[PDB]
Amino acid sequence: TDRYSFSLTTFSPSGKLGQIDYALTAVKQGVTSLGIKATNGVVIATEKKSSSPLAMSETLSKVSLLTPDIGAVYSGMGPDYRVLVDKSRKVAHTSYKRIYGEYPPTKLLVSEVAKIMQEATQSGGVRPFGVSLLIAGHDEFNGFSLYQVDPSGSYFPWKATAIGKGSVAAKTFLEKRWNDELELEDAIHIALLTLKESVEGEFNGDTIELAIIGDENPDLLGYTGIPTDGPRFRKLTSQEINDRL
Amino acid sequence: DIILGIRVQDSVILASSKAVTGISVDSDDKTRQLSPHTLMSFAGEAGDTVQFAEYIQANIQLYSIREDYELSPQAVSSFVRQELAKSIRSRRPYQVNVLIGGYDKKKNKPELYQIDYLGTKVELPYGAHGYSGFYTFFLLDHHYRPDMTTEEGLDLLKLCVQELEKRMKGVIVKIVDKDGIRQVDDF
Amino acid sequence: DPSSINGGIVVAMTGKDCVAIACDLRLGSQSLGVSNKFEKIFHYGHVFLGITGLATDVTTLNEMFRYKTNLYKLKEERAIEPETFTQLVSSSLYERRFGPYFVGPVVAGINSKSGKPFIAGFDLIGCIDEAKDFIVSGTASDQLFGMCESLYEPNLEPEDLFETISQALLNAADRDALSGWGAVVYIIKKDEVVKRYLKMRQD
Amino acid sequence: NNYDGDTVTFSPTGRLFQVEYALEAIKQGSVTVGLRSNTHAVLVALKRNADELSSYQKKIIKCDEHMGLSLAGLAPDARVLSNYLRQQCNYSSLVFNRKLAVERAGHLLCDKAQKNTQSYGGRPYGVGLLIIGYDKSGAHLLEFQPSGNVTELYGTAIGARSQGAKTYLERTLDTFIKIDGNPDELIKAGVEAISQSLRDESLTVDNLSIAIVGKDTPFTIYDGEAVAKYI
Amino acid sequence: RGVSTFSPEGRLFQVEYSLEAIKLGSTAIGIATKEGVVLGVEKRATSPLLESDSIEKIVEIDRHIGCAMSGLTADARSMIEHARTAAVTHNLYYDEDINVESLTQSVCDLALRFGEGASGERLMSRPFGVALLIAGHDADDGYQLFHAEPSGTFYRYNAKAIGSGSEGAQAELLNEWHSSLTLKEAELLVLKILKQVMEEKLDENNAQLSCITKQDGFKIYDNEKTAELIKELKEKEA
Amino acid sequence: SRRYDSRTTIFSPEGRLYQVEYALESISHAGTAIGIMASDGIVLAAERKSTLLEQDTEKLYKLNDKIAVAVAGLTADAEILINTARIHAQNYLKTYNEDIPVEILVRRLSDIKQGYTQHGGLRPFGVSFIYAGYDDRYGYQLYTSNPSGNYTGWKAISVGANTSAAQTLLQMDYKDDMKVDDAIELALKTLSKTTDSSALTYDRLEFATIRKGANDGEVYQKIFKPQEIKDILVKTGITK
Amino acid sequence: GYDRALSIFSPDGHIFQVEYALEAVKRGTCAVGVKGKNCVVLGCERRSTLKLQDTRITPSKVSKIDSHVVLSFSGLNADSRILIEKARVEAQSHRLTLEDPVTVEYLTRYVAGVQQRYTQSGGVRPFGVSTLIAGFDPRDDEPKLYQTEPSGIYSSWSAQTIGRNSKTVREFLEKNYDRKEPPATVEECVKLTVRSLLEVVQTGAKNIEITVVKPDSDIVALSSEEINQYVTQIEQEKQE
Amino acid sequence: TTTLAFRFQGGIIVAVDSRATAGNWVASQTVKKVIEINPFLLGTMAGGAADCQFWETWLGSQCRLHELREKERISVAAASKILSNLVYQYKGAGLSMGTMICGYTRKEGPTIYYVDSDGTRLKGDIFCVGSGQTFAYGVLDSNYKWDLSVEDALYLGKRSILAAAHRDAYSGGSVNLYHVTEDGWIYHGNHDVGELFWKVKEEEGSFNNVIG
Amino acid sequence: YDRHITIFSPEGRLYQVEYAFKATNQTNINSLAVRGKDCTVVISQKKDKLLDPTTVSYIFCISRTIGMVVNGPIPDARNAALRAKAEAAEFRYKYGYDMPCDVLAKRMANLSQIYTQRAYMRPLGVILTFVSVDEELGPSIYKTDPAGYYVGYKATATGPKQQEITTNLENHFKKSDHINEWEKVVEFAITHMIDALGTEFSKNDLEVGVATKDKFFTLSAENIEERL
Repeated sequence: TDRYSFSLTTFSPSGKLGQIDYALTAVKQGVTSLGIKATNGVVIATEKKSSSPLAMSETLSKVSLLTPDIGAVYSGMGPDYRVLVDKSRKVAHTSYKRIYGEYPPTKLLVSEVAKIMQEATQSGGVRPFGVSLLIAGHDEFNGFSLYQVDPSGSYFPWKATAIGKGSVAAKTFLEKRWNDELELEDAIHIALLTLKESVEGEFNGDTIELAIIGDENPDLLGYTGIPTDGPRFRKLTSQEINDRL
Repeated sequence: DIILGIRVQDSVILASSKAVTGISVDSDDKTRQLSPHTLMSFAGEAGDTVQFAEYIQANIQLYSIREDYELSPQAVSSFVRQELAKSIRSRRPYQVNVLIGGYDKKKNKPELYQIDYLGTKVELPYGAHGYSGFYTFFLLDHHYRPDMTTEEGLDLLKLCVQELEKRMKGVIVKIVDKDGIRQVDDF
Repeated sequence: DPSSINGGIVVAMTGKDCVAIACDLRLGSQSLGVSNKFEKIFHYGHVFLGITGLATDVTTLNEMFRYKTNLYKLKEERAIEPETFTQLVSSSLYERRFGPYFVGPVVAGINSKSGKPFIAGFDLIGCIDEAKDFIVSGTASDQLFGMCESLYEPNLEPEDLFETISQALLNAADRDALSGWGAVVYIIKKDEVVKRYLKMRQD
Repeated sequence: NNYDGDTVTFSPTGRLFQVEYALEAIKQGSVTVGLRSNTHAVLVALKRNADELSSYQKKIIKCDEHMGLSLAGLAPDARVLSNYLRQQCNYSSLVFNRKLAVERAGHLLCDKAQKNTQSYGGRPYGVGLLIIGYDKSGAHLLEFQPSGNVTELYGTAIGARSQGAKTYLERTLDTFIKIDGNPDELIKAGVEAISQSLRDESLTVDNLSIAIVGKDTPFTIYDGEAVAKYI
Repeated sequence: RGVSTFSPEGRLFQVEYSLEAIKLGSTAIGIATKEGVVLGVEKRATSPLLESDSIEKIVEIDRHIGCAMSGLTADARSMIEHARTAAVTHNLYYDEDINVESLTQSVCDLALRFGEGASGERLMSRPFGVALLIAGHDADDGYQLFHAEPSGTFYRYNAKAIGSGSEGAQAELLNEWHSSLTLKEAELLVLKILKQVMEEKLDENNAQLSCITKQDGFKIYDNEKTAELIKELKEKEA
Repeated sequence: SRRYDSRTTIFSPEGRLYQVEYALESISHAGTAIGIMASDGIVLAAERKSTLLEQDTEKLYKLNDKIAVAVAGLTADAEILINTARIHAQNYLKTYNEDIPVEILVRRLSDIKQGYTQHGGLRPFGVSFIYAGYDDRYGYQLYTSNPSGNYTGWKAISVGANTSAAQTLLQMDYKDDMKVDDAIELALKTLSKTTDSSALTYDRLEFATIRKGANDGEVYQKIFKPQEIKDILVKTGITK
Repeated sequence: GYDRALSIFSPDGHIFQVEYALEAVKRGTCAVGVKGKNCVVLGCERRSTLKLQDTRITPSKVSKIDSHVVLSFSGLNADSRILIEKARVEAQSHRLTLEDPVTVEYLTRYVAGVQQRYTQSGGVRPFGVSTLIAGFDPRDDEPKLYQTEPSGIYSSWSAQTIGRNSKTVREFLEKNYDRKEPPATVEECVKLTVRSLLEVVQTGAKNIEITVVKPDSDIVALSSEEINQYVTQIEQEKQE
Repeated sequence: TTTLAFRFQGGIIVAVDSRATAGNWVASQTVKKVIEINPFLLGTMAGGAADCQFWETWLGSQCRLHELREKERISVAAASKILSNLVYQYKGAGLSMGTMICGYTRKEGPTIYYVDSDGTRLKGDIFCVGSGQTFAYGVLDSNYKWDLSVEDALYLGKRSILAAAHRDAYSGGSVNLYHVTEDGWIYHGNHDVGELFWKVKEEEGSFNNVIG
Repeated sequence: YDRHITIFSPEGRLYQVEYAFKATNQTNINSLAVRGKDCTVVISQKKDKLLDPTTVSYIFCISRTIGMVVNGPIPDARNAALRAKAEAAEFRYKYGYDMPCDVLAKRMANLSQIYTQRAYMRPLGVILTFVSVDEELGPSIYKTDPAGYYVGYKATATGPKQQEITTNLENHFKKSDHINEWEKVVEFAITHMIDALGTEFSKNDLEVGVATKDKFFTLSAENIEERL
């Protein structure tokens, strides 16, 4: 039945892949999300919009733990991001941890996600993913890292960046406030200030999602006994966000 | 099955028994010229040996045509070892043992390799397959010198062949050197 | 038994801030010595691996692990550490749970970041044995156990560790018909590796 | 017309145009007539040739000792369907020691034809068939169209200008119904019926083919001099 | 519109287009007598540097069966391979020569394989663009000549012409064939009609002849014999 | 689904492949890459397309210990092909116990590219590669490969936005007896002259060299850090 | 998988993809082959590309399929490489199975069969290549030349050109090549090939390649100096 | 079973017996142990009769197809290669086949290839296969020459088969003779072993231990 | 065009998904789901003398604890119901405990997203409301749409006249989450629907599905009349 064995993404006479550009437009119509890299952590932030006032917005999370030390956020189409997160977790387990016994570094996992996203722009009968991803992580041999992945599978490392509707203004603001000496608290404060500009509705702990890649958290590790056994990734509760506001 | 090889300072000498196993009257040659400077001799189960040798020869000739270049004896030996190691795990493994003689033109030196049906490759100054070693190794250990010339290697091989004939007819003797591969007719 | 066809033995011991790995050199078919220059020890960066068993399986595993370590270095932009290479060896062996390689691999190294010597051994299906003192493998494993449980001391300088491991290897190999036609020892520090060939009775 | 590209497209009125084009292919074929009584069944076929130096195209195919058919339209499609019918009859005989009923073979042809008009990548067959047989229920004649429709009739005709033969058969129904035990009379009735569809040609020993099956008669084909006495 | 589309008149587009392609090929003529069957083709050399001995429009299917082709002659090689395999396999399975009609039916079944096969795939993406004249002899039907087309339909002919000049050659064949023709008369008639339909002057290099007899089997004449036949035709005509 | 098929692998009435030409036009809008081969080494220099964010940790890649590539076009397709090339080099090493010659790997990649052009219904790879390698057959080798599947060997080559101007500049001021430092200077001068920007700063460049020595054995591959690029720019005379 | 019918019939009975592949062959560089009394000469034209091209590592457009058989082409280079690889594999397989090297006609027929299969199979496009295959049959002293086309037709020919302005070269060959007395020595055949090539290639003698095939597997590619000597002799004899 | 074939200046001589046994009971004495592959090639039978018959008939089909494709007579080496490759594809399945393929071509001359079900393929001059091969081979070695005339060669083959049939219980019945030349193989008849024994004993004076 | 299959428009939209959303309103029936802190209640607005009324229903029992209500055409509704039943049974077999409502909703939403991304698959023009009383989360309402989007709700309404019901629910919640009362919650939902739409819903004009701690069931017409 399925006869779509041919690519739906082709080169235009001008040399432009139209479907990838349209996916980028869909991303640019999405809500703002940001990432800021500090000397001792990384902050990833996004706005939480509710489709209906009767919907429990807590049941939907735009920031997802990929590995205990790697998390992600998106701008664009939600379901595509959900499926991509599931695939990324599975690839992290089946490609690295089951071979070496350790979770992969941030860069290699980003490369796997980029491979998955690229395959959707050349395989037959498939629409490219309409999302852009910000991935924040920490690994032993490279420290803290932040990456951006596009619908075409291109990824870049960023000291700080933003994606979504208010991308240009947030990028200018973050450029004006970078000094190569920030700490995690300073980065969180800068992220909150930058988000306050791009949010039109109420700006509180129920409309913002924040996550951090910081230090190991022995409290979020439900067992004791192994000295070498930490989940650096941590999601801030709404109460903590309200306190910081 | 007599398969023997001696590597001397400038060349490699291979000797293979000119006998088969019935009733017929012929002068079997158990060697294949893999390349102008690489020769292979084989022994083992009938049928498998010729098929494996021809397969290897065809692949090496194809590579030589494709690249317009001659593989070194080391690369040829590694390829043959890989083929045998793959075969030992297959449904119908090859029961073939091989000696590979060559003259590396880049390093300008003779090389001798011994591989068995399992896939065990060893580089040796002299080697044998079958029962030739059990009756030849005393003489090879006593008389071998790495700096022997072609004539001295031929004399040592003649003594080894006579020792083999004592406890049994004839052998085919091949020489690989800088000028390529030749067959000895005065032996 | 394929594991007892070619013969051979490998030992590994830990020093103060050093490690040592030694192997025999014999390669024989059943009882005829074929080669006295068959080394069972290889290295991929600063991690060392010694394999006993079928010679074909030894060569095949060496080539496969060289392949995997080269690809790991290309992707990670850094050399692999002994602790991760141990997991890689275990997974590679368990991927052949039913058609297993008949091998006796032993891993020895020094962690670049920590400086702590590391040592481990494996069975043919990838079960990991971590030891703080020593690891043995080969046809003379019982003789090696007897030598090591008596000669080993918890902290030795590399000069003393060399003598200890060499004597253990030689005296265990002289009681094994299928082992011993030469012997090699590796002494491994943070910034230097020394290889020594021992003199032996041959027969 | 944008709805005639393939067989999986309905028209706004609900028509399958590829099927109608296959029917048109049938309507341009040579006329064939089928007839039956309570004891025998007969096929009469008018052949056609490319030119004088050419032979005439065969139109009657034997399926089994008790069953056969005549074709009008695309001959290779008739060959495909005839091979399928032969296989089915052989299967019935081999597995059940049983002679396949004519109605069941019509059902099988209907099912095989239906699958070619609903899926992409395949065209409907381009031939109509008249099938005669004798089984435990007596003599049977069936008409098959490539839309999948199969009908059981006393007599019929298909092909170009078959309407005159059909009218003749409809007028003389009660006559040929009761021609029992006299195969020659039934064959002559069929020949007279097929004579109604001729305009600028006459029946000869080169362009006329006849087939008959019956209570004691296996499916037999007459052509050439064997039909000279029926002209 | 796929490759299996019916026209509103009830025909398949690709088959008709392949027939149009066949109409562009060089001319081949077959004549059947009671002393054997004669096949003849014209060798349409594009350039004077083209060695005409390399043009092979007449091939042997079996000792008693030969063939000639017209149209896209590259497509004919697969069908020739199929026919040779069918004949040899029949000889293996039954220890007898295959009938000419059975071989022709097998070739037509193969030609059908751009759609559903005669026994129930799509091994080809398009129909063949070449038509075949199959000549043969068998103990059941004597000497036979068949014309096979990419539509899966074959006919038997006393004489047939295919290629670019098929219409005029066939018109000549209608007025010149009779059941008492001898083999030499058939050869001369084939040469005469070829000379009539060809734009170039007939000689031993622009055309070739072949014959099938029960005794000697299929054979292709050498250039010397054809040259002698052409000289005989010229002398007899003038 | 026949309507939605674009038929990416068909000829034009002029005998051209539309998708290959369009991919070449797409590549002609990417950052410039230049390869120069001297008598004792190879220089690869690529121009980034930039902000004030993370740079030390996109255009230069390593295949094995002796072969490196410069990429012009889509980065993810290039990564796919680079992973395949790395696997191929490791397979050759495993089979023959020798390092793979550069030409064999280049030809394998070119065949992979050509396959997408001939069969299947998928778009071609919009990537051009500049290969720099060393082998015992010919020594130092420089190659280029395009989406058409054709590969060529060059003494000096450029691929990208300003190939015409860069090639015209490189045709002069190139000699067969140049050294590695002269090649570095020539590559930097060509990049500066062809750049459509105010200045040629260190944060918009990638540099790599393949030579002999430098705390290594026979052949050493050096991928320049941003500080090394800045020092080289100061030394040559750009001072930007 | 992808199995669309790319090559189909047009209402006038033409297959457009094959014709467009022929146009692609027309766009390719010009190749020529001539038969001698006891040798076959294959000449090729090098494209007037940049002067930074490295002649050592670029393909030479004339590939030895076997020690006694060579093939040149005109059209797309990568498709030609695919055909060359298939021909080499088939030659080795035949030598294995029948204990004899292939004849020239057998290899030509195999290549033409591959091309025809691509013209008739679904989901692929036809090769945009035409080929010239030259050699000597084993133990035979008869020169053999053959030409193959994208449709799958092959023929022998005594002298033939393909690619670009092949009509002018073919007219020159028809005027100058005598069937009764073909050139006797190798030198005369090489001179005829070079003079035929000079009718379209006026960009100098650097862009001309000559290969000589002689029985008992004697295949020699002439150096640029010898071709320059031939060209200078022809130019000197042109006027006086 | 006894089969033999040898080459000489006149071509090839092939001589076989005709007895088949199923234990102690003689199933047949009229077995044809020479396969007529084609009018230019002959193949002997040993081991499994069905395998030899089936695969040598298949070999004849393959040689015919080769001659159709290449327009030349196939080489004996090529036909033996085809058969050996085919049987090697089946190695381990349980085929039993030891055969001699005999032919005469312009390029090769007279040629004999022994092909076994184990993949063996040997070019040879004299072959003797079967349970009675020892006696026949002794006769052939004692009396073989290259310059033997056709009559002498045929008589030598018959005498070797007779010597084998006298001593070997599972050998005998009758002797089938064949001569292979350039233009094809010529059948020289079937000779009953019982009458041949008495005729040879009278003419030569041999078998003095047998009372006649 | 881009408006026939699921590919991006130049504005980044997917027209087939929007058209499936339009198709979800082919039946002029509204449904309402509320929570009661110990149960979940869903009510639908089923609207010919020849039909058998007992066979007309848009409320399905996916498992022992999970109930579903569909807005859209009944064929796609039954497709989704069969798929959900199979998924729940497979989950229980593979993992040894009952499938929760939110995980089933996520799985169905993933299938819908697959439809929106693959060309040969068309989206199902339905909106799915799953209700249960989860053993870890209490009363639960979750909803999925043709775009692959799913969320949990305190209460929800679906249909053409859903704005009025949503506004009434929001006003009730602002007055004040959940309903603090299963029969009382059913009567509350009936009264809410009556006030939002109008008229007097007879026993034949509605169908009620109730999910309690260990069960999900559907009330008969007699029970609905008893509520009235």
